[PDB]
Amino acid sequence: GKRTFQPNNRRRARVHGFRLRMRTRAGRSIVSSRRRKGRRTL
Amino acid sequence: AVPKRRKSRSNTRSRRSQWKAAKTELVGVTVAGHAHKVPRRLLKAARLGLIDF
Amino acid sequence: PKPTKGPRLGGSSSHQKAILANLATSLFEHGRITTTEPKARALRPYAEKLITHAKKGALHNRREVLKKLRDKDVVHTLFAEIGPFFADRDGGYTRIIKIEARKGDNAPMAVIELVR
Amino acid sequence: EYPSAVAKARFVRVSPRKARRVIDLVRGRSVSDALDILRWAPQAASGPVAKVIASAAANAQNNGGLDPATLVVATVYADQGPTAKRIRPRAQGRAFRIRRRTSHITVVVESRP
RNA sequence: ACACGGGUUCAAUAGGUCAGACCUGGAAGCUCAGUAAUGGGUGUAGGGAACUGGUGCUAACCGGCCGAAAACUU
RNA sequence: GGGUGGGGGAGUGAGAAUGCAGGCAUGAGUAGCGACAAGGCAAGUGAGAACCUUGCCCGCCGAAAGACCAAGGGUUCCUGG
RNA sequence: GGGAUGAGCUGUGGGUAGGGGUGAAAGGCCAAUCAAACUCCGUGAUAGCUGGUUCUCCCCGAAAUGCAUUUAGGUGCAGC
RNA sequence: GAAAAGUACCCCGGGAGGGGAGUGAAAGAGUACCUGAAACCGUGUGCCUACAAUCCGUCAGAGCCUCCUUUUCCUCUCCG
Repeated sequence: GKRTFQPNNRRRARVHGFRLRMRTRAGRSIVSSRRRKGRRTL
Repeated sequence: AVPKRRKSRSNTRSRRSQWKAAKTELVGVTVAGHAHKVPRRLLKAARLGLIDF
Repeated sequence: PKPTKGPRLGGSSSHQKAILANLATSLFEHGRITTTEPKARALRPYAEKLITHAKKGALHNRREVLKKLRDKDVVHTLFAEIGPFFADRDGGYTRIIKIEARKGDNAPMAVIELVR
Repeated sequence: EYPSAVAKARFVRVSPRKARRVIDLVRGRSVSDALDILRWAPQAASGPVAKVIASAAANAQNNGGLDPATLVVATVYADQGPTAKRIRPRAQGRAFRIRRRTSHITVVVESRP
């Protein structure tokens, strides 16, 4: 019962991976914002 | 329970100053060679050579 | 020996017992133990009594001591050399000398050794 | 009148008030007896100070050409040194600050026949 | 804690030893009865904490520090 | 890098907004120092050791305080310093 | 202390996403917060209420009263 | 600091750090370094304080201590 977060990188990639960002029009606009700010992306 | 106010500089220094170490020593301490001084409590050990500086 | 007022050494009295037995073992096997002063004080009458039984010398004395010291080699030494050697003395077989303190706990250290 | 010699140590990893507690024992005392006191100080924090006083003896005797047997601690300082800080976690996410205080110790010795 | 009380080798305050008081209740070994479990003798035993009284056997250190040197009237 | 004087122009005068950033204080050398398994001794290393090392005792879990995989961590392993 | 072969517990991989989801329903749970989650944008939002507004000198010097108010803890005209 | 000229060497010290020499116009320019404020800690020192209650001051105000002019005077006086 007492937990908070149980990491799993495969799941993180399939859910938060930029590949999934590419899947949508909305996700692409997110990425392009990150490029201008100058950050390393997911 | 908390300090409602700062203790004045005077009283804080009085309490701080009531925090000291004791002074104990002995002279005339004869050991092999130089008469190194020790405390009375460890004098017997000094006579037996059970100290090191 | 006499009970001790206040806290027992280390943990409970069982631990105190084990401590006194092992220190006594070391003492008989070396002749000079450097430890804490309280433990040396507690250690005196215990070893003093054990030596008294060695001085007398007997089977039931061996049983009595073996109730306390599981190691036998020190008993051989005790009932072969030490006891008989201290036969010409009526009590007071140990000596305690004050030792310089330990940097880390300011322990009033002391060394306990046999008179000879 | 009193051609003193000076020795000091910087960036010592010892708390100021603890140093003060030690050095209050040696004001106006002779060098050899003061060092004996510090050797037998139960505070177990007099070491560095004794080292500093030793440096006073070395400078006073060799650089100045004075007799160690006559040296007296004219004055001693427990100056507040550069304090650093490191954070410590406590309950309920409280982020407290534990400090690492240092000091600078200055010793002045002089011949007082 | 500190303080207080007594003593500090012309000494018995502490520890030990020995002998007692007191508590426990009959040690091991040996021997005897019994196939055994166990019971008797050696033995009011053996062991032992404070208490009592002797015994200078070890430790109280062949030693340090602080502590008066006084203005006149009546 | 600034004074005297006539003029122009202001992010212009801090004593408080349970204000903000930095630094330093009182509380205070107080509390706390992290399971009710337990350490001890000798020798040695060392300027220095109750906490490291080597020996010997003691004590503790032992369907877990043992030994292996995944996930995860991503050099934390070893040697030397 | 209760259940502990059952409406069971658990890991792995997957889906449901905001005036919407889920719910053996309590209006709790949805990244420590839920009678409508989080970040950003419009945003320098708003507030008849609170709180703060930095140096000085010289002269002069109020009211807490009326009228009206989706108004009486505000504002407007008048009075000073 | 214009320049690294980065305190060789020697002495304490386990080292760090420091000192004496020395460079530099300067070390009051030592990597923790232009000027180095305040709060703050600390050493030394003149004065007050252990029979006394008041936002912790002001005004009266004794007697000590630092400094200083005139002056009897020290005439040692062409010195102070």
